[PDB]
Amino acid sequence: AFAVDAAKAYKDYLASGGQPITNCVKMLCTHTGTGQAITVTPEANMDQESFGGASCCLYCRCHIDHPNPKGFCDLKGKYVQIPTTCANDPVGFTLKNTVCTVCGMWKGYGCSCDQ
Amino acid sequence: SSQAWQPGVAMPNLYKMQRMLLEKCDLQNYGDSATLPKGIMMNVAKYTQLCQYLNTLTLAVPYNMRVIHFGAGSDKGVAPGTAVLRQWLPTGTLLVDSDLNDFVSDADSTLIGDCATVHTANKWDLIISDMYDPKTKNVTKENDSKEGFFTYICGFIQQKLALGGSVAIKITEHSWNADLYKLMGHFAWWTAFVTNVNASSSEAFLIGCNYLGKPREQIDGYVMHANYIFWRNTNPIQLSSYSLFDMSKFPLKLRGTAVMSLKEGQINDMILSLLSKGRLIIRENNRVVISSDVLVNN
Ligand SMILES: Nc1ncnc2c1ncn2[C@@H]1O[C@H](CSCc2ccc(-c3ccccc3)c(C(=O)O)c2)[C@@H](O)[C@H]1O
Ligand SMILES: [Zn+2]
Ligand SMILES: [Zn+2]
Repeated sequence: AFAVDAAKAYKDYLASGGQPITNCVKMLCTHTGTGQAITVTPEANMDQESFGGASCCLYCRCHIDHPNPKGFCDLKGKYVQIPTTCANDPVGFTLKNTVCTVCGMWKGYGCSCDQ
Repeated sequence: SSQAWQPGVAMPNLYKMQRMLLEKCDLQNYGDSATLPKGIMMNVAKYTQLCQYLNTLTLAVPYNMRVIHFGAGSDKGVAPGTAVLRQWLPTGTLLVDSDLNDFVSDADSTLIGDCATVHTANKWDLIISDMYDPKTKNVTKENDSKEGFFTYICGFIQQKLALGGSVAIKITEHSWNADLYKLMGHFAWWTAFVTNVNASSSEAFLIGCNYLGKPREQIDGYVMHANYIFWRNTNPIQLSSYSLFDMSKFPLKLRGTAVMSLKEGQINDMILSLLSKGRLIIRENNRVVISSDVLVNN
């Protein structure tokens, strides 16, 4: 029943006061984009940075298996938008947050489906 | 220097026509740095400006475009250049990248290993190479044409580049190859392009635009590299990141360029003219299959 839990290990290293994963690939873009979370091209709005997806995926970056049956990555080959105030830790952000399945924004960071 | 608002500077045609002898490269602005936008890597800025310049050429952009990117890994195990290529190329473009060292990538498929172990069944529409051997910068021995990965690259162009396809191959003062220059004469047009962000470096991208498969002009590769160094030595390029701030027209324009399969005997002067204008790709359109040769030992 043993499985490595890297998500939990990273969250705990962050809480311990560890330096977040660096060298996430930040893109140049207009910053007039839709602001959605994970897109086929950079979509950062005025409050977001856009990064190359693979460089922000914990499983990609650590060379470990993706936690799902067929091991698919939903960041690789896409761009992930990160609020500018959290862009110092894109990996942590994507791991600790969730995408609204209806509007495509980050829940709590642009998703307005609950007001 | 209205050049500072361009993505970079291309080698003027009058310098291509010279017959200079090879001198040491000595750049006036050597050691200056452009100031990059906050938190932007050199490799992202550099590939952005490369793509911005390529937007001004007659690149063939077919449906289901095929792009292969050599030398794509970084020292930190990611692929910034590939990420700019994915951003630039039309959605759905098949992008394959490769490097000697392990890295994680946004490309559709990645091969790890020396490029000489890379084989593909299909032909490609655009070949990008950032490969560079840092051992090559030995200032105390003569600067002769280098082989290594350049031998692979010339063969790869000749065998696996679609007619009408294009290339961009990084060179420097000491990392260069006479046959690659001579191959530039097999395209409808060619240049050496220096990005404004890295203009303090002798690096350039040798760009071949619209491959024709036959010599259109004869080019002496030893002379042409000497011409390139002469141009660089006498034409200081002001470092600049200006173009990085306007990305509104960055994406490569979807041209829907026609793909045809043709045998060597039916490529007339009329087809050659279509190729030369970026309006025709000649290759099959089967499945894209790639592999890496693995040597087995104890
Ligand atoms: N035969 C081959 N087959 C497959 N892959 C190959 C092959 N040969 C090379 N490579 C791969 O080329 C990729 C890019 S060259 C790495 C590089 C070079 C120079 C500088 C540099 C030097 C001086 C001043 C400023 C920058 C830097 C850097 O910015 O630190 C990085 C690497 O990842 C290499 O593994
Ligand atoms: Zn991943
Ligand atoms: Zn929502």
